[PDB]
Amino acid sequence: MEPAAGSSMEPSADWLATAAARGRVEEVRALLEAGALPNAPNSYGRRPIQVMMMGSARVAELLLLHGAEPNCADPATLTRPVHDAAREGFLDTLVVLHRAGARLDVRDAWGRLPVDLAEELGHRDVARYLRAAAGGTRGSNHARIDAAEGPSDIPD
Repeated sequence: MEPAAGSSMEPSADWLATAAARGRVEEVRALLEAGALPNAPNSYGRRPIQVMMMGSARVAELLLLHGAEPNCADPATLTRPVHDAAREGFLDTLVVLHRAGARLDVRDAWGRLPVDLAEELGHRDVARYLRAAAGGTRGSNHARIDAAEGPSDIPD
């Protein structure tokens, strides 16, 4: 019932993802190399990089070079960390994921894709390299077999 203050030998563990999300490359570079856990249980059901500052491929590299979860996503929203790169209009982040084992052809639990999200915001440059690694199919004026992927029922 009475919590204590202190009594810990270098509590370095979730400080890796935290700094990443706070645009802190030097904070993690030191922690990450000090033993920061890349697969640490984040409190946002997210990943070690999916939460890092997407405006700095340098961070993702720190977690990726070490072994973050550039592929794993969320079993609840399937928010793949590949969207964080394109969604933020960052391409250097996507290459890194692909440079170190990272699936970039998945679909958020809803029914979207990492390449489509970029076509909405304004990262066509990031969505381009994505449509290539996010599925072999690449037809501009074509259309796979009628298979709406998402919620049942299709209300016009």
